Amino acid sequence: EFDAIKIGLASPDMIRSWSFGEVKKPETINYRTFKPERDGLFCARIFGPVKDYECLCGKYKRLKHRGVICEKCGVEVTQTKVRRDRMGHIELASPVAHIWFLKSLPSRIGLLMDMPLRDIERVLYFEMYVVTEPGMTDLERGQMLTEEEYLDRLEEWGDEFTAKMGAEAIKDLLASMDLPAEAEQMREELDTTNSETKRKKLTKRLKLVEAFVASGNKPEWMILTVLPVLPPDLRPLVPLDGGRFATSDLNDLYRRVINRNNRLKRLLELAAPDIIVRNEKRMLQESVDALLDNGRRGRAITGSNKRPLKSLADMIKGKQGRFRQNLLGKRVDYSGRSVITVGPYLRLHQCGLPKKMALELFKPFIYSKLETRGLATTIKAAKKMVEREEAVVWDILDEVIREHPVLLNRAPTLHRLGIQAFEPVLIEGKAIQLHPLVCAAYNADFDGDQMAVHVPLTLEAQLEARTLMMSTNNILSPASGDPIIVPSQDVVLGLYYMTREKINAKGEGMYLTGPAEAEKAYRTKTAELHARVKVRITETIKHENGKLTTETKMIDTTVGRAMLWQIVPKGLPYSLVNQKLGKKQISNLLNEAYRKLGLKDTVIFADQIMYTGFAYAALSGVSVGIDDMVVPAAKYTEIAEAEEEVREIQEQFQSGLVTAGERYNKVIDIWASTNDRVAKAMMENLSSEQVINRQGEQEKQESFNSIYMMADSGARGSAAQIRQLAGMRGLMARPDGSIIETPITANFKEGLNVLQYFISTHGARKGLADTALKTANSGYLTRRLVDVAQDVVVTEHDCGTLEGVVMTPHIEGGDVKVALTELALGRVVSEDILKPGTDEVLIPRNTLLDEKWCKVINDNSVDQIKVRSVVTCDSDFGCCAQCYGRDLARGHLVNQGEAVGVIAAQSIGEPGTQLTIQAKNNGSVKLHELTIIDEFGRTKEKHKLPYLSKADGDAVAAGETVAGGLPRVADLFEARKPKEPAILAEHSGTVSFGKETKGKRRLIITRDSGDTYEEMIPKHRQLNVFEGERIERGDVIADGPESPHDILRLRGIHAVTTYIANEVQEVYRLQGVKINDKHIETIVRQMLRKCTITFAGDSEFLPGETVEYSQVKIANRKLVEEGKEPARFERELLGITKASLATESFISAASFQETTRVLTEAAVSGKRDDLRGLKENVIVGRLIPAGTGFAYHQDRQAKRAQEQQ
Amino acid sequence: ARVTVQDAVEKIGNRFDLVLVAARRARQMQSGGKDALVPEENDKPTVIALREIEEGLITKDVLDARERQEQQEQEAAELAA
DNA sequence: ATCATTTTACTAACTGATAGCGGAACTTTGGGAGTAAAAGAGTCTCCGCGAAAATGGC
DNA sequence: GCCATTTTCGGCCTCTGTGAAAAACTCCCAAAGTTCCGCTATCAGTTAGTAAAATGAT
Ligand SMILES: [Mg+2]
Ligand SMILES: [Zn+2]
Ligand SMILES: [Zn+2]
Repeated sequence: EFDAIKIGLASPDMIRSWSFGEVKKPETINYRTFKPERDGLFCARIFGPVKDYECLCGKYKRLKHRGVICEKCGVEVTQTKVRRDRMGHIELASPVAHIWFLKSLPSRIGLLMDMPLRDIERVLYFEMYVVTEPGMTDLERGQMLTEEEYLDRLEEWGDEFTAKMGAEAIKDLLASMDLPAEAEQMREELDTTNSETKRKKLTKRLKLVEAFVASGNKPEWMILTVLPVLPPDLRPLVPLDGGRFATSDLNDLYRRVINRNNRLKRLLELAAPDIIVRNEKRMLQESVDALLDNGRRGRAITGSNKRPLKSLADMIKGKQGRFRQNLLGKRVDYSGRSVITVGPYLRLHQCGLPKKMALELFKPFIYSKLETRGLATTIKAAKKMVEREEAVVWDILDEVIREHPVLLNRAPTLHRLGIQAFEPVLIEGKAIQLHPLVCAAYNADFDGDQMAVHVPLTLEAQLEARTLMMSTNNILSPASGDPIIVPSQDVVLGLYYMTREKINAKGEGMYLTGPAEAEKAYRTKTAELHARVKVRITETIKHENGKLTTETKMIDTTVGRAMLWQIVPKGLPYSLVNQKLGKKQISNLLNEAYRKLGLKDTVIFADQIMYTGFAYAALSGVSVGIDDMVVPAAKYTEIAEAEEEVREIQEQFQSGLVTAGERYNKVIDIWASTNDRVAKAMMENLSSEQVINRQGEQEKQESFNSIYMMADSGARGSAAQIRQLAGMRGLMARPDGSIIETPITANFKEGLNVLQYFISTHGARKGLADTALKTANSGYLTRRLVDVAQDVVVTEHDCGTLEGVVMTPHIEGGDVKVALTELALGRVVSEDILKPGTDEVLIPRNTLLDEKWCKVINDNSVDQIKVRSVVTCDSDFGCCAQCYGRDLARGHLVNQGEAVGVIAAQSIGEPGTQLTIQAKNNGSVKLHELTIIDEFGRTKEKHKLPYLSKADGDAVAAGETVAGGLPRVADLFEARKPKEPAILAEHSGTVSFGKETKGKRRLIITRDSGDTYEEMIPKHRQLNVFEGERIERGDVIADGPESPHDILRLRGIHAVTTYIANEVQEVYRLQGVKINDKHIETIVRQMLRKCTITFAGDSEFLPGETVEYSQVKIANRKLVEEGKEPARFERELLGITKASLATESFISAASFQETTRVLTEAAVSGKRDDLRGLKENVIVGRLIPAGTGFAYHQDRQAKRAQEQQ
Repeated sequence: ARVTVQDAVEKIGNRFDLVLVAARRARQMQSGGKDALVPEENDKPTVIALREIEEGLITKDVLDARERQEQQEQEAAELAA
C-alpha cells in the first residue's frame, strides 16, 4: 500500500485540508441530554455521528440514508469510527510560536534568524520590539528596541519603518528571509573564514538553510496560525459506572486554548487597551505551548489532581508513550498464563496444558470442527455445547491440538530461548507442565513462577513454530554454541551415583555378557550398582569420513556404567561412560552426540538420560542429615592458634613495634590463612573414607557423603558452601566495604550468635540490593545494544572481499587463556593456512572451520591465521554469510535473512545479571615485547618489555629467569572518554621540547618532511618520550587508559575492534561466561558507521560533515566508474546511544528515545523513512526484512527497480 | 506425526525457504482441493507438507512449475470457451 | 382423452389498531443586563536523585 | 578552549476507580420541551366474491 513515510512542516492550508470543520466553542456535551454541542470539541457536524448511521435529530436513523447530510443538524449519516479519523482546526486570533521549533535545543528559529534564544523569547514574551522592515533608515533588520527607544524612533521617522512584538514579528521576519541569498552569503563567508567556532556556527546554519531549501518547507510555517484538533475518540469523554465521566487532559488544554482565543477576539473587537491585549496574547501562547509540550516553557499547568496535565508530546514520548507501550509491544488475543509445574514424563517437544485453558484458547477451532462434522448446526449451538462442556467437545479439542504448536514464554525474555514452541498435551489441572531440560533455557524454577502461552493461528505461523521455534531445534546456545539442554540437579546426581565405584561391593569380579546381563544382575540383587565387573561391550565408532567400525571387547567397568551404556546411542566410544559422570561429563556426552550423530539422536539421548537420572536418583535414596556435616577436629585447634597469636601481636602493638594498619593487615592475612587451612582439613575429611577390600586390608575410597556427592557431581553446591556449612564462614565486610578483623569462627551446623548473624546480614542486604539495581542496569544496556544492532541482517552470501582479521591464541603471561581452536571454530578463512616452514596450502580459502579442521590445525600446530569478520565486510547493507560464519545455534553456515544483530545484543546482554620474568616453558625467545616460542613453532609465552639473560633467537631452558564488570562493559560500548586518557603520538617524527608555557606544557615533533607539529600536554604527566628519539605513530607518550577514539584515529579499525573485544571478553571471562567474539564485532561494526569528510572531492559532500559510510562508499564507486575525483573520509567511532540516534530512519530513532529532538530534526529537514529495518516494519505492522519475510521484501525491491526503469 | 524438522532442512537447505514452501503446500491442501502425495496418517496439512518435502516430492521448483501450468491450462480453457 | 369440482389467484370491503407528523398552548429552562459607601500588587510550597552529554557565555 | 546551566535516562510479568475546600441575587424575554388533539399512512385480521387452474372420476 505504502512504501515510505514522509515527515515535514505543516502549512496552514494543509491543516485546513485535514480539518472537517472549525471548533468555535469549548463546549463538550450537554449536562442533561449528554449529547454533543454544536461547534464544540465533540461536535457531530465536524467529527461525525455518535451512533452508527444516525443523526443527532434522529430523523435519519437507518442505512438507506447513508451519505446524506441532515438539513436540521448537518450530521452525515455514516459510521461512528470516522470520529477516530476526522480532525478539526482552530483559527487562532494571533500567531503563536511552535514550542518544539523554539525551545528544543538547538533553537531552529534562532539558528535561521541568527539571533539568540533570549532575544526571540523577549520578542515573544512582549517585552521589547524587533524591526521587521528597516526601510530608508539606519535601523537594521532584527535589531532589538526597548519600548522607550521605540517611541523615540517612532516620533523620529514615523511610518518609514516597521517594528513589532510577538510571534507576528517573528513570522514577518522569517517570511522576509531569502534562503538562497543567505546560503550564498554564508558559503562565501565560510570560504574566507579562519576561526573554528565561527566555522561550526555557520556550517550548522548552512546545513539548516540548505535543508529548508531542498525540503520545500517555508520558515514562516514554524509559527502556528491554524491549530489542528485531535479526533474526539482519541481524546474521549465517556461515562463511567455510577454516572461519573472520564476525560483526557487534552480536552482541558483545548478548552483553555479556545477560551483564550475567543477572549482575544472579543478584546480586539472592543478596541482594548494595548496592555490587556498583550497579556491575552501571552496567555494564548502559553496555552498553545502547554497543549503541545507541557512544562517545557515554564511551570507545568496542573488540573484538579495537583498533577501536571498530559500533553501530545507526553502522549507520543516516554516509556509509557505510544511507541514503547502500544507499537513495539502489545497485549494480544489467544493468550493465557499459568503457574508452571515439572513434568518428568514429557518429551522434549511436549508441554502440559490444562484442558479448560486450552478450551478457552482454541475456542474458534472447536467451533469450526463442531460445525464441520455436523455436531452443531450453527455457531450459537457450538458455543452452547462448548459452554456446557460435553464429552464430544473434549474429543474435538483433542483433535484440534494434536499437531498444533503452542508458544511458551517466561518474563523476562533475556534471550530468544525464553520463547519456545511445544506440542500441547491435555492434562487435568490448572498448572502448565514443563519439561525439566528446558528450565535452564527459561531460567525457570518451580517456586511460584508463571508462564504465558500463545496460539499461532495461520499456517505460516504454525510452520514457523514447528521449524524455527520448536524446543527440539533449540538445543545449542546462540551465544556460544554449547548445549543448553544439559541435565542438572537430580539427573546429574543420579548419573553420578550410578557411575560411581565402590570397593568390595556385592558382585565384585563377576563377568557379564553385556549391559542386559548387568541390568539383570542388578534387578536380581546379585550385584550392586558400584561393583567392579568385566563387561563385554560392543562399541561402534563413526569416524570423520563416515566409517562405521564395530569392535567387541571386554572392558573393566561397573554395573551402573554398563546399564547407562544401554541407552547410549551407537556411534560413541565407551570411554565417555566409563567414568564417574558429573555435570561436565554429561555435557561432554551430549556435545559429542550432537557433533557425531545429529539432532534426533541427541534429543532421544537427552530424554533417556533425564529418565535414567531421575529413576536412579529416586532409587539412590540420597538424603541430607545433620551427621553429613562433619566439622573437622582441627578447626578448634586452628582457631585457638590464630587467637593466641592475635593476642601476641596485640601485645606487640602495645609496644609500638608495628602500627595499627600493619596489625590490621596481618590479622586479616592470618584469618584468611586459617580459613583456608580449616577448609582444606574439612574437604580432606569429607572427600575420603577407609574401607575393607577383598583381601582384608584397608583401602582408600572416595566418600559417599550426600553433601560431598552433591558438590562433586556439580548438581548443586560448591566447595565454598560446604566450607560455610561445616568449616568457617570467614571474614565479612562492613557496609562501606571494609573487612572486620574478627571473623565468624562458627559454621551453620554449630550455629551463629547475634553478632555474627548481624554481620552476615550486613552483606546479605548488600547482595540483594546490588542484584536489584544491576538487573535494571543490564536491561538498559541490552535495550541500547538491541536498538543499535537491530538493522544487521545477513543479506548476501559472499561480498567478495580480501580483507580480514588476524587471529592468534590469547596469551596473558606464561600460559594460554583461550586456544586458537575455540576462536577459529566457525569462521571462514580469508587467506590460505600454509603449513609452517612449507608452501603447502593445508586449508584453502573460503572454508568453514569445523571440528575436523580445528583438529587438523591443532595437529599441524599453526599459530596465526586470518579469518573474515563482520567489521571488515564489504556488504552495503548488513553483512554476508561468509564474513559472519557458522551460526552457533544451528551448527552450519548462517542463512540468508538471519537477524544476527539482535542475537548478538541478546547474547551480550543476557549474562549482565551474572556480572558484578622467569620462563615456564622450553623453547626460543623472539623480540618484536618478549615472546617464548616452543620447538613446535607455537608462541606460548608473551610478556611486556619495560624500557635480559638471552638475546634474540637464543634458546631458553625451563626455569631460566630471563628478566566493576557491568559498568565497564557499559562504558566500553558507549565509547566513553577516560578521565585521564593516555597522550598518543599524533604523527611520526622526532620528539623535541618547547617553551614551558605557564599553566601547561607544549611539545613539538618533527616529521620526515620537516614539518613541526605542536602538542598540548598537562604539567603532571610522567613522560615516556625523550628528545632525539623518532617515535612512531601510535606510540605511547603518557601512560594511562587508552581512548578508543584515539586508537581508531591513529591505529585503525582492526586495533579498536581488538581492543573493545579483548576488554569486554576479559570482563566476561573473569566471571566464567563464554560469549563468541562475532557478537561484539557485530556491535563494533554498528559503532563504526559514520565518517567525517576530509577531502570534499566532486561528490555532493562538504568538509566537516558527518555522513554514513555506506553512502560514501557507493558514491566513491560511482565516481570511480565515472572517472572523477573520489571523496576522502575519516571514520568516526560513536557510542551505541549516539549511533542508535544517528540512524537514517527517524521512526526507529524516535522509538528509541528523545522523540522531541528526532521529530523536530526530521520535520525541519523533511526526512523520508524507507522502512528498511526491523523496528519500522514492526511499528507499521509489516513483515520484518529478516527470516521468512526477507524474500518477500527482496521481491518488492526488485519490482520497485523494474517499475522505476 | 513427525518431530525434529531435520530431513526437510537437509532437502531444502534454508529453514525459512522450507517454511514458505511448506506453507504454500499446506494452503493448497487445506484451502484448495489439492490432495496429499503421501498417506495422511491422520496428520495436519503442515505435517503432511513437511513429510512431502522430506520425501523430495515437493520443492519450490515443483510448486512454481505446476502453478504456471495451471495458469497456462486456464488460459487455454478460457480461449476454448 | 374429456368433464365437474375443489382449490388457487386475484379484487373489494370493513374493523380495529398503531405509529408518525403537524399545530396550539403551557410550563420549564436558558441566556443576558444590572447591582452606586469603599473596596484600588499572587501564588506558595519545596528542596531527601545521580551521571553523562549537548548547548550558550566568556 | 573552559565553566554553567539544561536535558534526558534509569529491567520484564501480575493486581490494582478516584477525591474529598472554596461564598450572590434579581428581573425580563425568547426558545426549547411536555402534553394534547387531529389527520394520515400503514398494517394485521377477517370475510365475501369472481374467474380460472389443478385435479379426480369416468
Ligand atoms: Mg522463581
Ligand atoms: Zn438531523
Ligand atoms: Zn562479507
